[PDB]
Amino acid sequence: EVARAQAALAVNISAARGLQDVLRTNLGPKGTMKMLVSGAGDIKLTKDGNVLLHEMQIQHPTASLIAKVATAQDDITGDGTTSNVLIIGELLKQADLYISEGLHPRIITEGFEAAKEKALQFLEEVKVSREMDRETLIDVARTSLRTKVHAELADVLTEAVVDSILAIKKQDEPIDLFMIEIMEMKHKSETDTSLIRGLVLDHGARHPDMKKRVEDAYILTCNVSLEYEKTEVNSGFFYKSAEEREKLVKAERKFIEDRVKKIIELKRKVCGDSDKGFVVINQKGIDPFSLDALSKEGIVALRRAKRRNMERLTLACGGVALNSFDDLSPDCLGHAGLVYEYTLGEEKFTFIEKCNNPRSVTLLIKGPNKHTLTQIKDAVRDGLRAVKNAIDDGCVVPGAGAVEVAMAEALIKHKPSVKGRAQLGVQAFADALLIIPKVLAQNSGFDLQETLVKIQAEHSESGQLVGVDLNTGEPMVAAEVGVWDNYCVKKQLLHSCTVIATNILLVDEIMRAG
Amino acid sequence: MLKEGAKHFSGLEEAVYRNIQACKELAQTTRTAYGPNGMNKMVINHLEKLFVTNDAATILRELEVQHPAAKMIVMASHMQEQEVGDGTNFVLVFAGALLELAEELLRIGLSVSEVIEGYEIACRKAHEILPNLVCCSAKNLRDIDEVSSLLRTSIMSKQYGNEVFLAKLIAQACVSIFPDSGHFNVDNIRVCKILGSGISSSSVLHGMVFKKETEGDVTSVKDAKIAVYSCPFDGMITETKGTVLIKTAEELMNFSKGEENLMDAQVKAIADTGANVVVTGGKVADMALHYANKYNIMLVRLNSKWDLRRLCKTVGATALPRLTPPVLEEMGHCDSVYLSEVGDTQVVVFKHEKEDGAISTIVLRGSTDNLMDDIERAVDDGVNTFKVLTRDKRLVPGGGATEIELAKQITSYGETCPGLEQYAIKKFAEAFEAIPRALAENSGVKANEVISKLYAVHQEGNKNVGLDIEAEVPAVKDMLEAGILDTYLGKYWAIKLATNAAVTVLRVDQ
Amino acid sequence: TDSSQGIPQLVSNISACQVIAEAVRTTLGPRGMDKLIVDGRGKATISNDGATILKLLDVVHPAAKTLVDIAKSQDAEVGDGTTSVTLLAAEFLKQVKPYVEEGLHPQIIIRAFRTATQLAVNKIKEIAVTVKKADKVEQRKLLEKCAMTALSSKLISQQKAFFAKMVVDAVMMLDDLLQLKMIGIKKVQGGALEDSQLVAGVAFKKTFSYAGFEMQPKKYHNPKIALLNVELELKAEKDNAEIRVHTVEDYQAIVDAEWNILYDKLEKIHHSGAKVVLSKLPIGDVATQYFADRDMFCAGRVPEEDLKRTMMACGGSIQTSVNALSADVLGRCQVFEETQIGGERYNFFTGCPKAKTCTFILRGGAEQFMEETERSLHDAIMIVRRAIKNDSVVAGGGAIEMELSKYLRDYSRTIPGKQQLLIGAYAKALEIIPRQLCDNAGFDATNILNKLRARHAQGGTWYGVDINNEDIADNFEAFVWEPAMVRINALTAASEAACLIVSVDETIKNPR
Repeated sequence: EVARAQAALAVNISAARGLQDVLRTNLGPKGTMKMLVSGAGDIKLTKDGNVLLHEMQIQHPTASLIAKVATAQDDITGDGTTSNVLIIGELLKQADLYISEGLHPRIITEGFEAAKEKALQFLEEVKVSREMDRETLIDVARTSLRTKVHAELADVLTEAVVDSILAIKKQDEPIDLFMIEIMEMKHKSETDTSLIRGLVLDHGARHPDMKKRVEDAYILTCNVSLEYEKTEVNSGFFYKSAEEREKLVKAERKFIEDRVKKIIELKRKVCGDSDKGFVVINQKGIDPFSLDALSKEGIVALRRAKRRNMERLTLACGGVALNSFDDLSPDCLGHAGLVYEYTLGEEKFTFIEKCNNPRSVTLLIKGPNKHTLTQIKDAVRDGLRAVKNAIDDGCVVPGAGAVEVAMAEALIKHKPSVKGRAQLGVQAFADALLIIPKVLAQNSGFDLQETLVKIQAEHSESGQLVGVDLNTGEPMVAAEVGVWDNYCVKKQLLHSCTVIATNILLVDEIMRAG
Repeated sequence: MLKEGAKHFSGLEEAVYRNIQACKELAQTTRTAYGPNGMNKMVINHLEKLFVTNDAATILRELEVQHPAAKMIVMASHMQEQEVGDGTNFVLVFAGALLELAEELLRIGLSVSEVIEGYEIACRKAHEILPNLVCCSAKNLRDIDEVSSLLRTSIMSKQYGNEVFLAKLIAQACVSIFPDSGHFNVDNIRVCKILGSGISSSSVLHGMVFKKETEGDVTSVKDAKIAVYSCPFDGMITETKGTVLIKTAEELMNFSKGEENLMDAQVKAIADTGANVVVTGGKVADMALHYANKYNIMLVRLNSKWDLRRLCKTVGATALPRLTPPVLEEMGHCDSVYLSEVGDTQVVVFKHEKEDGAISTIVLRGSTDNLMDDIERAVDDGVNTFKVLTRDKRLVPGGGATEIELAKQITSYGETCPGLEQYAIKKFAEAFEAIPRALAENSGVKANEVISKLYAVHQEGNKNVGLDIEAEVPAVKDMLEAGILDTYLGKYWAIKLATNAAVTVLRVDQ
Repeated sequence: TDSSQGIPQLVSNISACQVIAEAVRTTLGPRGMDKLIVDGRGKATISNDGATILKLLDVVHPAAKTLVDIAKSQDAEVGDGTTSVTLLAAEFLKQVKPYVEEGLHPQIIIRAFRTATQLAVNKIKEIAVTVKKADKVEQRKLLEKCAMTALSSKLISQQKAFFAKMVVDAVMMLDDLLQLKMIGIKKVQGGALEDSQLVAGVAFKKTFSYAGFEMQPKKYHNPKIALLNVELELKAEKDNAEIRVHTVEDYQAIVDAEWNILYDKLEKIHHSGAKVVLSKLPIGDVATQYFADRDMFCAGRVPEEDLKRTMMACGGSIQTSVNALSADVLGRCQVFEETQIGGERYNFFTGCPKAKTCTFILRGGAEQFMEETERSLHDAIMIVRRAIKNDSVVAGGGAIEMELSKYLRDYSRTIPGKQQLLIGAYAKALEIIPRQLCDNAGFDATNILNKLRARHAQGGTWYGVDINNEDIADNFEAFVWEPAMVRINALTAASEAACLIVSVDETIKNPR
């Protein structure tokens, strides 16, 4: 029961070939949005290449392999994963023509090795230094978001993404791994995305309007319960006699009473005036009784907040997370410069913003709570990973398949290693790249050959990375428009494509396994 | 496929052809709908009754489709259902019509992505010329004729036989308690079916209507706050039975004595706490009744699920299971509690007088509950069209009289712009033409005649057609001056959401 | 979840209607062609009007269900003409069915059904003759000639006049309903069929003979009636049971102690005032001992419905306990007489203080004579009762329907386009009901229909088909007199039922 030799290579090429179709209509902004109901029956709206592979049901070994390598690329850049598949497919196609005439797989592979070294050095030549200014971050931000959503909604998400990265310089990280808290708001339109500097809280107080503007906020984030009702428990289960359970109910309620009292003593010790407020965020309930008492003192107490809110507060605010209340100095408690409560939709979200010592920004996406609000979540996700790269590298090139024609031109002309063995894979490598620009033209409705001869000639005359204006599907200078690509995007399509190709190319048997 | 992975049910041939043909079938239930019609669609679902509707929301939710393209638009229709009333049908026919026109473009050699682009453009130009099609508007909301003209269009879309009485009735019974300028409530107005009597015998009552009969004495106090309990009586003690009758004779004595003394305490706790109207969804025993006569509490025999639901939303109530005495926490905003018979059946009447959080009820009287379910669609859309949150609602010509106007402007505009975009812009004109086609089909004559003769009269902003004989042959009727008007906001969200829905679904191929 | 749509889908819905319209096709008189409908519960079923059985059917179409529902609406209001509504609605749609193919799919249809229905009702009401009860007639003699109309059809000879004048007397006295429910007619075996008896009050068909049934009294002049939905017998309270044995007296004691409990039950109600005990549950052999010896009357095994009539008329009330209960749960009469007529013992309660049941007692002494009398007297009581309520009376026989069909033929000329076609189907549909009367009388139905139109174009009279004589002639001058109002209801219900089905042609079903 075996597919050997020609039969083994045949299976891989056929699969790559059907797949390629799908993920070209995800490529750049001119690609098309996709939904799954084929993954589980429920309604997902997604426009990323890696993600779409996970959501579906993949049984084919070649599709699965491409999805695995995809996973690594998706973490680092989150862009170019729409591209990964396209370059793989064509790369195989080239190989196939030669094999069918009469060619060995191994000579193909050698010329891939030669191909890869030259191609990577080309990145280094051609790279253009950029600043680290806002303007330059706007253009990595806008083009990457433009991939993953529309042009209309993408321009709104552009603002939110860029201010966050500027704030992350202040912490002096050269990376991003915080300021990625995505919080959702309840709304009747999605054409707003708001930036909130500090944190946002899922639920607020159950009693409205305690003091919904806090001038001077001293945040105690706690998580012990100040509500546990009147239920008869013992160790949290029923016991044989009524009375034994009851005795514990008294002491438990009594414990809660003293902890609510510590909020009353804490306000004098830290505050002392109502010229200052006091913030409580409890991830567990608080009695309706306890809120009225706190409220008149000029304390806002929040109930039913999450564990994710708590960890974030402790970083940004400089707060603490304690399993007790007690009488604590303001030295221990974090401070936020401002607190405001903004009610919109059917759920009201207390904002705790202008934190001192931040390290977390929240990008607050408004939306109707459809799959569209999940669509801007995953657009925004990979737009953060994009502008992260700009901070990583120093150099960002103009894209839109500008880079890729330039690199292909460099290979066709000379042998990179000066041997004929290398040369057979090298042709194959160069034409594989050309898929990315030509196909933006194809989506739009502009013949593919016409853009290749033009785009390539204008490189030769100038020394400009001339690109594609997506909408016409005709060439234009990708630099001015803002269609740009990071060093990391064009590096990671190159590495993934080579490694994945050479293990499928070098099959000679596929034999089933339990 | 070529793959034993990468699952799709759409894509290639099936995106282009199969998706469109499916949208077309959903939207066939709205090419018999929207404005003048005599269509009725019966749908069953094992609800122990027949459900008659000419509303898109109930048709759509019933009907399940296994494709994302057809399934996605149902959500857009619901969205327009929340923000506004009638025009729900118009949202689905538009998206569905545009998609039929789209597939023809794909055939010729035009690409998907420019066509997608040209709709966003056409939608923006159509909205921009839309507040310039205002021809009439309200200024007073306490005046019954200016409100009723608006209402009328919602009702019309249902049946063309019940337009006159109802459109007057809702405005008479008030949906003008709120200022409707920042704030409006629609769960503090319900449509309450009273079985019995004719549907021209449908009446005005102010504040909460519950069908269930009143027992005991009736209150008229202003200390009457509502307490709601799903089941506060079931017998305070349940029997076990050992002689398979009772367990047994001396014990039966005690089971009754303990019920009567526990119910005394429970019903006296209600009396004391300031709850002087108790809603019982349980069972009124003699013992329970005997107590409530002494304390002076209006007693509501029974409730069903539907009756409990309206108490929890309006009151700020909870419906607690009970057999151990409780106290107030349901509270209420209702002072007065009166008693008045509607339908010759004893009905419990709640009222208080205020603007915000104030209550009203469009209450109906009907031969059967089926006849009342359709009427209800007309009425609930008539409350949801009221919501605009202004007092100048900027009324634009209802009934599909705007549609031809939009179509003429858009086709000319298309010519001016170059490239592939324009063809989508032209198609965008002919999607509006869907509405004049459906009115023609019920009217009894072909499409060619109506669209041409509306175009012939040029810019009018009144022209639309009915079910009549006037609606057929000269194909000219005045639906500006018949007082057929709809709101600017209702047409806005209808066109907006529909263009957004048509673009996302045309993109799919997975 | 199923969805079906189309012009062939519309055609489906109508086709279903025809099937139910066939079930009820003819039942106007006593001819047609029946098949006994025996259920899967092991019950055999027939009725006297074919709409009854039709109600029981569960239709798997919602469109067909509408036509079921209008049956239920007619039956509750008038109690007659229920059949008629099915036939008109279905038939209207039948001649429309091939018109849909041609182009009559559009919703315009609903508008046409309203114009035809609104004119037609008005023409009945105007043509109908409004006649007092004191015009030049007794109230009983107007309703005598109307009650005859049912009686002549089947199948009772010359006694029909006599029975008619009798059957009226019960209805006037009660009148306040349009249903026969509070009247009824009770068959009695044996006795004269050359006279029958009108009894004011209630009666019982049969009480079974028990041990000392003739040793109980049969006559009272102030009978006070205990209505019991309970029983005492050997299996309701025991009279056999285990005891300890060590002396003979133990055995005596147990049977003795049991006989006491059963004796308590009659005594407690007798001391309130009772002397008449009426029960629909059985009374045994041990039970009847105490009664026979006390010289207090007992009755067991009398119909459940009949016991419930006894409550209304005598002002008695239901019990569930016969121990220690008031005397205000009792009713009275002034006359209790027991006369055995034929093979069955007959209890007559009459002299009733508020007299909210009066009922005709029909004595024949067969099964053959009596079921056909009862069948005719059921519909007699319907005609006379409804003649008090609407005092406008028109010719029946389908004679007036033939005139509407004339009238509507005229109208179709000035009414335009797609609506005209709809009107021509209305007119053709009105002739179906009389066609079946022609099938019942025994004629060629199509030959006949045409002759009645001739005298609706040569005088506009009352010419229609008789089944009340089995001939063709004026029906007003044949005293086939039934209210205007049966016809008013049947038109409006038939249009209403119709418009719904032709409108639906898109059915969404869920087998969830």
